[PDB]
Amino acid sequence: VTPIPLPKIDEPEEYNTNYILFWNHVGLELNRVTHTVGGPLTGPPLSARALGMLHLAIHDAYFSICPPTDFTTFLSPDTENAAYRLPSPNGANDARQAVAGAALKMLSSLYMKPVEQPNPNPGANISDNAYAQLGLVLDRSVLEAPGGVDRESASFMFGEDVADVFFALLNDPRGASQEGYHPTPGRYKFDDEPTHPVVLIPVDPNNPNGPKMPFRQYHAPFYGKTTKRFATQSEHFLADPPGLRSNADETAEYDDAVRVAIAMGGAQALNSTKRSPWQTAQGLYWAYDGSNLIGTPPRFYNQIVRRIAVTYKKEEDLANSEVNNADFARLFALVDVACTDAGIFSWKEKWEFEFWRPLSGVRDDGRPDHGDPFWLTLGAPATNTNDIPFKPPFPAYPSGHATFGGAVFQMVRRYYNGRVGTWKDDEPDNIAIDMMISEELNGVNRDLRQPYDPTAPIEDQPGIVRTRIVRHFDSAWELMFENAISRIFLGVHWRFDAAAARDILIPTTTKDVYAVDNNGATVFQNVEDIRYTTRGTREDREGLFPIGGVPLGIEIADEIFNNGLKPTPPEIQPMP
Ligand SMILES: O=[P-]([O-])[O-]
Repeated sequence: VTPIPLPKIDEPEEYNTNYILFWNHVGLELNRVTHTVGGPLTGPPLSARALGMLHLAIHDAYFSICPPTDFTTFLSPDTENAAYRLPSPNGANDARQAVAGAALKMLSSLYMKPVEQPNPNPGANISDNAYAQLGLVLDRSVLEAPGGVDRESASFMFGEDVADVFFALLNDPRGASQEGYHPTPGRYKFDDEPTHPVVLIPVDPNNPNGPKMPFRQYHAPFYGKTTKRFATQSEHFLADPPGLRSNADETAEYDDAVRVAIAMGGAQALNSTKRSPWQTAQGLYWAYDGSNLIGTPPRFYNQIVRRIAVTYKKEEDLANSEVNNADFARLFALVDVACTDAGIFSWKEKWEFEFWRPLSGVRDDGRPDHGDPFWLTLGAPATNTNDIPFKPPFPAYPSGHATFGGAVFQMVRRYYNGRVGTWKDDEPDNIAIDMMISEELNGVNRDLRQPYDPTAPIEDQPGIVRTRIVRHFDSAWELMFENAISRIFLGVHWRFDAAAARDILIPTTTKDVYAVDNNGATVFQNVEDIRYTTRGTREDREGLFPIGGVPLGIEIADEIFNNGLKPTPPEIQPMP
């Protein structure tokens, strides 16, 4: 087992002298490694879930040893229901070791090879190498942990017991299963993406150079409807997308969404592409579409939140401050739980509606004055591989990115309001950051000329290097907005997958048709002016519902925070 050479992270080394940030970092390393080797917990919703689980375990371990005043542990040690009962410390008094035990046990439980009975799903089998690569990440982390790991300490053992409770309660090992799901083709209907209709996978994952079999992937079609939610207190729902159900009559909106999709999301060289070079950069910056050495969007959102956390920390000392430890333990629990539930509800809605992606909608439109049967997108970047850009293997509405960003950045806003500045709950903040680099645009990662070599550093492999782009942002509101519209620029989402067009685009005197510049490129409202307020109807449910991923994530974050981070009541979990 030759270890994957992981490239340098653009972050100050001082961050990992904090033990809360250190274990977050280990979680992110496992995220990017698992997406390089084909391990467990791949894909956006489940990778979010792993981080939520990590940070809940860290949170309750830490706050058992260091009791907070403004909130409580997520689980109570006094609960009668065994499944929800937090272990007691019984003399254990070392928070650093409690956190190490919780983090290590949780991450080992999540990423280790399952023992006996051969727990492996046919078509979703994981190689021995993949588990070994992840094991090495964990082993290396033990030696790097600031202040060390003492496995014999009572506090460490207490942390492990905390992890065991959370793992038993919240793990969903087969949550991403696709057994029995099949597309139902037709107008507006999700189906195999035409540039990647089938993939060849090894018959035996431990013989990768051996015989192959075709596979049609559908990412987690049952997860949203069946999995246990973390901290939400209701079910969340979106308006019918234009073209479907109660909004089947929104023809002007749908037709203009097609026009905008072509102009803003097409391949670089197409005569019909009106996107600017800067908008390409905005598209790629936020991608993290499961690529080698990069992982999934929750990894990027955590990288950003680490910078926010250190920028706005209350004490200078990252190593020896209980104020900083408590601050980070609480923030990352709030953020990664919100990211988890955002994954659940975005997936639930995605598979409820089964709305097609722009590539298929544009190609299969069927009307000469609207469609283009030969259109190509900029696409989800296939970074650190020789593969062509793609369409993520799940339905369009709402965008996962949009929802995750809504939840993560609204949570950051609720947490820091009063501290960094003051704003109304739904208005722009001043949580600015600088020197923020995306691994999609870092001067190191690349579009390779040949298949990725997992035994060599990325810099030693021929390819076209991604330009290094160092960013500043004014606010979490800006982060949330740009993250959402990035997907329009890639051509992987409709405008309404992000938010109501009315809330992000500039209107004209024609209803549902939005402004373009002299070249036909879409104009956006200024960040300071953006309000996610525009609602729509549902065929199956009375009332007014948000449109697209951003307001879905916002509402999830607000509900979680308003309830002080407490578990979803057992009685409202899915049962069926
Ligand atoms: O759901 P999406 O942002 O590819």
